[PDB]
Amino acid sequence: CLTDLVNLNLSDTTEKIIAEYIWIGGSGMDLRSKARTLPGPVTDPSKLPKWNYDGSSTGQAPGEDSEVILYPQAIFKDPFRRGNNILVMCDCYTPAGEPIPTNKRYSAAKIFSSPEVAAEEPWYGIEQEYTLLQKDTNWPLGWPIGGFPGPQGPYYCGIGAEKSFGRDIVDAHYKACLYAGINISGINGEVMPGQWEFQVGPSVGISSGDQVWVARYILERITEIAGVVVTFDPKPIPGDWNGAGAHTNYSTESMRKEGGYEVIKAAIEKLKLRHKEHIAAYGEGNERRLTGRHETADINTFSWGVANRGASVRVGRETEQNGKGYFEDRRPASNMDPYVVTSMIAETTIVWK
Amino acid sequence: CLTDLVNLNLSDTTEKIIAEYIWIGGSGMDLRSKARTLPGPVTDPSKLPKWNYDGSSTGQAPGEDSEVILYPQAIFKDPFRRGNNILVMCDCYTPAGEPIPTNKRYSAAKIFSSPEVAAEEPWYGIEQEYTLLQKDTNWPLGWPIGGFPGPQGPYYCGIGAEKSFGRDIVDAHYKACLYAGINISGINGEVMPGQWEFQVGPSVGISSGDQVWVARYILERITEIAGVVVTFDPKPIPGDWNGAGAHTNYSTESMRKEGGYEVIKAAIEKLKLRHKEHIAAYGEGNERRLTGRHETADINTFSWGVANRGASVRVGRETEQNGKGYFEDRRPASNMDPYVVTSMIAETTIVWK
Amino acid sequence: CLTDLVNLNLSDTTEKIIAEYIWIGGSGMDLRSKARTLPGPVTDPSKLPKWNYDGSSTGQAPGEDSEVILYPQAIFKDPFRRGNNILVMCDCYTPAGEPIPTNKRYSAAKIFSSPEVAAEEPWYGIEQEYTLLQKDTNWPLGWPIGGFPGPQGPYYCGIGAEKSFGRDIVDAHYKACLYAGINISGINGEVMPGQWEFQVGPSVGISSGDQVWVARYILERITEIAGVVVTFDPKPIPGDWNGAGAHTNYSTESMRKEGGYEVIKAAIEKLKLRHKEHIAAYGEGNERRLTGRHETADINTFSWGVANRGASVRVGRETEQNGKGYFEDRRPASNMDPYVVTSMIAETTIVWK
Amino acid sequence: CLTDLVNLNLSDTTEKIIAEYIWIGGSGMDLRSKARTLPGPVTDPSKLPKWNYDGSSTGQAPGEDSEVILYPQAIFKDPFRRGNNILVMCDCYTPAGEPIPTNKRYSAAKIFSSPEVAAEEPWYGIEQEYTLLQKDTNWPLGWPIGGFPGPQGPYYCGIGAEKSFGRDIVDAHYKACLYAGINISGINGEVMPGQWEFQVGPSVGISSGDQVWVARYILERITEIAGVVVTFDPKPIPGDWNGAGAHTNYSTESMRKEGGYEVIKAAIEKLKLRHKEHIAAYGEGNERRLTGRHETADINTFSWGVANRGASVRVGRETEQNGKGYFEDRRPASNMDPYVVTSMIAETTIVWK
Amino acid sequence: CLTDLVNLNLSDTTEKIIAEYIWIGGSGMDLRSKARTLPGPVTDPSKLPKWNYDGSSTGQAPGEDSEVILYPQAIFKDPFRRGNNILVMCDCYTPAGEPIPTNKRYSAAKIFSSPEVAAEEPWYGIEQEYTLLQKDTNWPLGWPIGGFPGPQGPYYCGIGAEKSFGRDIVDAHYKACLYAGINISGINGEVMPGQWEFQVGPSVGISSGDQVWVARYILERITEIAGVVVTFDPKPIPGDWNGAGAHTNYSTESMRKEGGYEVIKAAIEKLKLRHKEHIAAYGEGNERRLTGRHETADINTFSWGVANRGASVRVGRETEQNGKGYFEDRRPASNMDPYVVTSMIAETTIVWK
Ligand SMILES: Nc1ncnc2c1ncn2C1O[C@H](COP(=O)(O)OP(=O)(O)NP(=O)(O)O)[C@@H](O)[C@H]1O
Ligand SMILES: Nc1ncnc2c1ncn2C1O[C@H](COP(=O)(O)OP(=O)(O)NP(=O)(O)O)[C@@H](O)[C@H]1O
Ligand SMILES: Nc1ncnc2c1ncn2C1O[C@H](COP(=O)(O)OP(=O)(O)NP(=O)(O)O)[C@@H](O)[C@H]1O
Ligand SMILES: Nc1ncnc2c1ncn2C1O[C@H](COP(=O)(O)OP(=O)(O)NP(=O)(O)O)[C@@H](O)[C@H]1O
Ligand SMILES: Nc1ncnc2c1ncn2C1O[C@H](COP(=O)(O)OP(=O)(O)NP(=O)(O)O)[C@@H](O)[C@H]1O
Ligand SMILES: C[S@](=N)(=O)CC[C@H](N)C(=O)O
Ligand SMILES: C[S@](=N)(=O)CC[C@H](N)C(=O)O
Ligand SMILES: C[S@](=N)(=O)CC[C@H](N)C(=O)O
Ligand SMILES: C[S@](=N)(=O)CC[C@H](N)C(=O)O
Ligand SMILES: C[S@](=N)(=O)CC[C@H](N)C(=O)O
Ligand SMILES: [Mn+2]
Ligand SMILES: [Mn+2]
Ligand SMILES: [Mn+2]
Ligand SMILES: [Mn+2]
Ligand SMILES: [Mn+2]
Ligand SMILES: [Mn+2]
Ligand SMILES: [Mn+2]
Ligand SMILES: [Mn+2]
Ligand SMILES: [Mn+2]
Ligand SMILES: [Mn+2]
Ligand SMILES: [Mn+2]
Ligand SMILES: [Mn+2]
Ligand SMILES: [Mn+2]
Ligand SMILES: [Mn+2]
Ligand SMILES: [Mn+2]
Repeated sequence: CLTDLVNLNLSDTTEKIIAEYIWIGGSGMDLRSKARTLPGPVTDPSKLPKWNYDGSSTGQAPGEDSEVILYPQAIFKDPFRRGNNILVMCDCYTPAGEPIPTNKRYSAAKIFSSPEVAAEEPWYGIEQEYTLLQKDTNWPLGWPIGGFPGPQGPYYCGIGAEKSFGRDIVDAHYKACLYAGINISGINGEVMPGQWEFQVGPSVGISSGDQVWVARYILERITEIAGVVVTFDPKPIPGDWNGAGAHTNYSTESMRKEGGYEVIKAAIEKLKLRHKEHIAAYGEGNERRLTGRHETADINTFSWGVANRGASVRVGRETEQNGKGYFEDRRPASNMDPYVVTSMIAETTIVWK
Repeated sequence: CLTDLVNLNLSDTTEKIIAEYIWIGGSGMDLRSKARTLPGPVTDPSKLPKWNYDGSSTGQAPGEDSEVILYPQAIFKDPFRRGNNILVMCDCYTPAGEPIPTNKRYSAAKIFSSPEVAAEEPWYGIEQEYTLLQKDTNWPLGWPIGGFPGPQGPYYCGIGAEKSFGRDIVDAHYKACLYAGINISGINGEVMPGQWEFQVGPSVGISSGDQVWVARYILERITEIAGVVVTFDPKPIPGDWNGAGAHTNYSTESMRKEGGYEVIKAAIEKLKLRHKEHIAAYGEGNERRLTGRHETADINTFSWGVANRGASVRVGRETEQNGKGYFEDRRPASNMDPYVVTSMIAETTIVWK
Repeated sequence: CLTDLVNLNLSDTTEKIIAEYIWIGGSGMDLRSKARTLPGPVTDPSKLPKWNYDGSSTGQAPGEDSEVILYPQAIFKDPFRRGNNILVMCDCYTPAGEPIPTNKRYSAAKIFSSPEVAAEEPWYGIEQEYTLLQKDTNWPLGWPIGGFPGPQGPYYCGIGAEKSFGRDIVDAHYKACLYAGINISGINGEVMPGQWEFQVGPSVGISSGDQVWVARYILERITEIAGVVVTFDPKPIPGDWNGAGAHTNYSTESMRKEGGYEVIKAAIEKLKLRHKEHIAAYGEGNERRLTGRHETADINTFSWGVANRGASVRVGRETEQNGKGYFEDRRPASNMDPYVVTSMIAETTIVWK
Repeated sequence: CLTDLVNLNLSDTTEKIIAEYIWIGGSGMDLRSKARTLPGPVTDPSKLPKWNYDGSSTGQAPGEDSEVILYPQAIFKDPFRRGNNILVMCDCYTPAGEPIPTNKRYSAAKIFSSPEVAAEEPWYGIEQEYTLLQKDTNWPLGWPIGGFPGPQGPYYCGIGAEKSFGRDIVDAHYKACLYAGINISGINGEVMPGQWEFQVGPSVGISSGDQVWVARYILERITEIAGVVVTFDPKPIPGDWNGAGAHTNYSTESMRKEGGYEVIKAAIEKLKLRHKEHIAAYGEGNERRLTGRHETADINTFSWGVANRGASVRVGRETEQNGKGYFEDRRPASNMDPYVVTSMIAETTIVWK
Repeated sequence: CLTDLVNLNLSDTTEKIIAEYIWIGGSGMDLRSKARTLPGPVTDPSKLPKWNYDGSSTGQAPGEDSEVILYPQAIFKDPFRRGNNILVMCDCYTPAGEPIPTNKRYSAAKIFSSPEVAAEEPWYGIEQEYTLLQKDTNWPLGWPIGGFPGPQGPYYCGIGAEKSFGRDIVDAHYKACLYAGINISGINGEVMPGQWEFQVGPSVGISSGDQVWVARYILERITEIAGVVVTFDPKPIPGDWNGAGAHTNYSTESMRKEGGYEVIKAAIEKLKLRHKEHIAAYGEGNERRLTGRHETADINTFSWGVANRGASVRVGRETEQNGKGYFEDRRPASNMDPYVVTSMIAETTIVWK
């Protein structure tokens, strides 16, 4: 019957391809997509046609001048439609060729193009945390309605029906992402029951932001299948339960070479000065998360330590002892725009003095 | 839809591998795991990177010094993720290289390294019993809520919908373990309805403890899928129902060779003297199990017989008549740490006088 | 998820094998099994190890002398575990090598070994009837609770959702048995709604008993999957509903050769004389079945006819007209031990005068 | 239909009466009752017939000598049967006239008979706490199954559907008790959601124990109607939730007269010396309750303060400022026998030196 | 059965009375009560005993100094317990006789005692709006879960099953209050489906605050019976749905006499100057309600008109045309403390210049 049709192999019948054009919508936090048929397979982003959508239905243009243009930027294999079908990550422009206010990729692209950044060859691994919720009631997966599970403790990395809610979704997403070609580096159960993580493994410049959005798209499409809701809300349940962040790990050419640990301290130092204006772009709602409790640092203070999860920045035991590595900015909230955060770290770290 | 993604074959798309790093957490009875992407297949434990986790969320380190280090010790095939993906059993260390208080494998490794033990080449077959429970109500599987099934009798090794609860889970685990490469030697329905057994077949020294933990990991992960809870609690329901033990069967080089039956009696003799201090490590809650009824021996007396299930140690009809074999220490409870019990039998049996 | 693991092909991964050792327990009507791993495939019964079980949990030995020994007698392919895995039918012995009181195969083995029996080469086809029940309520499958279906008539060999309850189970069992290598000759819907039949086709001497037990094992294991209960109770519902019997068909070398119909009458004649002592072994509860109504003969009278289903023995139209064939002893109840009935017919028929 | 019969007025039809004889059973914590028809109304306990019950079904006598005798001690009006029908509180004796081991009223009666006690005229007000549970799952009323409500805080004396579970029962019991003639002094919602209190107001000597038992009888009979379970277990849920005590408030003639506050301290002083042996009779399971947290004092220390709920004994602000009053022994657990606790306080306080 | 006991008439049996002492707790927004038995009826507040509660469980005192004292201030008939039983509204004091920080009645009592205020004889009518919610899901009554009803419009003062949710509760509360003796002036369905109103009719000085609290207590106790939740939250659902306010109508001796309309303008004028510091006490969350839309005035502007529901203060058509009357301060939110608002209007209106 129904999954027989969803999983039809089109390769046996024509050469035609399905391309799913993904973009970011008016809120800057809402993913949108639609699909077109293309005459044959494509591997190069710049050999795909540009397209348009109804900007008036995503809060990005008026009705009388409704067209917004889609620039194909990255191609990944579609894990849902399979065969030769593709997901295409997109950029948003007016018909005049201006990037619209909600296109944060443009500005970020410029920074990673800029030659003294590109030469430093920045690397990001970003750890996406998220919470799963029951549809309609909007209460965390596996929690009883109008009630709570046992207190935090057994949940982090746990196993068992009483401890681990929705591995299904998680394990599915992991494979999906790998197949798609997203550089996904790992997953893990998080502290708060119903909370989970994936990390998009060391990825260079713009492609980090690109991957992280497409990873999010795949996540939510998977939840959709499961009849479950995701939030990227930084602190979804108030009280004695963990919030969710998008820890960004970072390194430059000079940082992973000999005596990079001095360049690390130097970088952290710059970050301290601009804490104020980084917090401002590190995602909204963050005040509710960064409280100094629950493995976060207070929004108002800046700090850094070695194995310290109470800090604003953390530098692994391993990269300290090796005099070379990366550091982890724990400040960005789960609803961070990776384009914004990713480039603004490279900016406050290389260009500015 | 959803199982189509969980069961994707990655072999068709990249060389990459998923490694699921397993460890033991702060309670010493709670398994934890998380997963990372590795660039290609691996068969040798010492060719896998060491890793870390958040010790502060497993009750094994403070927040300000949170890192705990993972030493890959054994590799098995992942029966869930399949293809070339692996489970990796692990060991727990401070960044300074000290084994943390809860790492009972280190001490046990030392004893099986020690040359007069290694030479005796000890063999353990351990019989894990466990009980299956309904999620939330926490009442045994196939029992009616706030009520009991018929009295014990038809359940041991039984068959039929009224006698045999959750064979699904059991049969699955058997194959999983075998596929994984765990030396699993057999299974059986236990005396108490909803109680089951598997034996991790004759395995040498450290690898016994390693296999038994990974087998337990796989059991619980399977129950997770079924939406059922496991306990290793030695006596889960009070009254006229069997408890659960982790009988350890044991033999040395000299015990399975000609006239080993004398070395057996000699061993049992030593064991009687140290009963007090063995009971102390044979798992907590045991007082509720070892009552002398229900095929156990009273906690306070030590005994041993031939075909005697009422005894503290038992020696099979078969190994008596053959003047060579193994004996069965029935004392350890189902929530025994096999590292502790497995090495402490070799210790009280070979080294001490 | 779960059936992916139950159905794993182990052939791709090791040579190892799962052997499911089946025996008969304390009541003489309760099947029991457990499984062990064996190092490679096996086709010869006498190349399988002997094993033991806990006789104290099946009511076959005391706790202090608990071991009972298992002698591998027949091998069949496991239809559940598939691949190279096997079911092993067993025999029950004390550690001294005595057959325990409940081992009726030993005695029957002796009779079919005895040379003037073996030479007559006896043949049994036995027709197992059985009734399917809802779990917990214990009321016949497809019957409304605390109520009855339409009166008997449309059910025998019927088809359709209102007439035919649990064909699923039946059809499954048929293939299962065939695959296993049981000589199964046919199946049919019985007269009472929810009642069914299979026949273990012409099988020689001991192997008849052996097959019929293993057929029953496979039946119940299948109902277990379906969450349904079986009874072999000869009259499960009182009143105007059919009971269940285990009709034994029988023939010797001389009976199927020319003018065997005289040897048949001669046999029937002997059977009439020992009706009293045959009824005594033809299974308990039989008084409730054999009432002279519902295609049975009264327990107290012995009779025989040609196409007569009201008779104690029946001789087909076909084997009458051919002067050679078999006859059908309709007296054994569905909970008959085939070892006892099968050998005792050969005994009262050949040896005794 | 059914409540029309339960509530029939018998006064319109005969003079006859129903007496419900209540006693305490073998565990010393289980109430039992049965009813007899008496020819007319009765107000004097000593004009009621003595009766017997089956001591062998309450664990209080062997089968061959099964009779145990019931002595009517107190009469109350039956709030369930209403009209002229009565509850009768009872005392338990052998046919020889010996009080059986589980009759703690006999001993307590002697102490309140004793003239130097009777003259001091002791007064007890006892505050019974208890917890209401869902039938079968045995989880607290208003809690979600396998989960918890919001943390403690809004529940104590609260109102509202989300805060206040089973007022129905509580309010019913209150009126019931008053109607019955139990001197009930007040009720209140307790700290732990689903936990409640009533106080049996200042009552003299023996009649305190008598009223508290009949009060408990009425409580449970009311829950029975509601299909809800009661526990008097001192700490029914482990962790961060209140236990349940039976605070006993106490005063003597001299304590409520001028400068009784000196006699109070003097009494407290004596109580400190016998803390050890009082804890031994203050009900079993108490170790789990008295932890020093949750408004209790640690089992091992004795303390006392003025407005201090963390203490072993507490003396109200009001009775300090007035130089005369009562004090509150907070040590007895909810499953205290009031006969034992009530007399033993008068004993350690008046007779002993 | 159960409502037979809840509704027992105690008047037939003793003279005793149940008094339900009501107070306000630690949040200043949470009502608490408990009940005591009193020896006979009472009509005069100052003939009731003072009482205490556990301040440590309402967040009003530490554990070691836990006692807080209850001053009976007003008596009403208990509509739940009926007969001669009473609700007692209370005041909160330390044992030293200080009013605790959360006792806003003390300060308000002083202001209405003050002779130039008492002489002006102030009158309040306060209109309590509130929203009804489903237990556990916490979604408005009669709304579908994770969805909305038809847009606002048919709901205000409506009738019918699709328009009018929980009239049951409202109508019941109306009678309850009247019976109790609360001067309740009227009720009405509010604009937002599931939202309701009652007005506590012209009441003088302190007794306004007293009645409004007791009214709220009765409301929530009724919802408790219905298994429904109340919120006094000023804007319980975001978006295009009405918030809830506690409009205070107000008049002085001089304002309802000839040419009071000048004293009204004069009063309004004073209120405009102190708008800033009135908003500060008019209840928390108010920023979310007072938006200028949905019949409110913006928090930051002060305004007033005649028939104007968009204004901060409104003066009826009727009292304008009569040159004498009252005005309506629409600024206070539904979670207003009437003690605070009620006195502070009298203060900013009479005493201050
Ligand atoms: N040289 C590098 N520069 C920047 N990021 C890197 C580098 N090497 C690795 N990363 C990674 O960025 C990541 C950080 O991984 P993670 O496994 O989440 O540890 P974590 O900081 O302990 N997280 P958490 O428990 O969520 O607080 C992964 O994608 C790593 O692959
Ligand atoms: N030489 C040996 N030394 C130690 N253990 C062995 C040896 N040979 C076999 N074992 C085994 O250890 C096991 C014991 O199996 P098992 O039959 O379940 O014990 P049991 O006494 O029968 N059980 P129970 O029903 O739990 O009381 C399996 O792994 C056997 O393979
Ligand atoms: N020579 C033979 N000796 C013994 N049994 C035989 C012989 N030939 C055939 N059988 C059979 O034994 C069987 C008897 O089958 P069956 O047809 O079910 O009995 P029935 O009288 O026909 N029917 P019922 O009304 O269902 O009780 C099958 O295995 C037949 O193949
Ligand atoms: N002279 C007295 N001697 C003994 N008990 C008395 C005396 N006078 C009153 N009591 C009382 O004993 C009681 C104690 O009631 P209670 O209201 O619960 O005080 P509490 O210590 O505040 N309780 P809690 O919240 O459980 O800690 C009632 O029956 C009081 O009437
Ligand atoms: N002199 C007065 N001083 C104060 N309040 C008064 C006075 N006279 C009457 N009230 C009243 O205070 C009230 C205000 O009630 P209400 O009739 O609902 O006003 P409303 O402005 O129509 N309501 P709304 O739809 O909520 O905006 C009632 O109790 C009136 O009887
Ligand atoms: C557990 S952790 N990921 O190491 C700490 C992160 C945490 N979930 C947070 O962002 O608040
Ligand atoms: C039946 S048995 N496995 O021989 C005895 C083991 C039993 N379940 C126990 O109490 O340990
Ligand atoms: C229909 S039939 N198989 O010929 C008769 C068998 C019947 N159920 C019996 O109990 O003998
Ligand atoms: C409010 S209270 N009765 O003072 C608290 C007492 C608590 N339930 C106890 O464990 O004794
Ligand atoms: C009908 S009405 N009271 O004028 C509307 C008032 C509205 N519920 C408010 O936000 O105050
Ligand atoms: Mn991480
Ligand atoms: Mn994390
Ligand atoms: Mn991190
Ligand atoms: Mn075993
Ligand atoms: Mn076992
Ligand atoms: Mn064993
Ligand atoms: Mn047949
Ligand atoms: Mn048949
Ligand atoms: Mn037949
Ligand atoms: Mn109290
Ligand atoms: Mn209390
Ligand atoms: Mn108390
Ligand atoms: Mn109004
Ligand atoms: Mn209104
Ligand atoms: Mn109004």
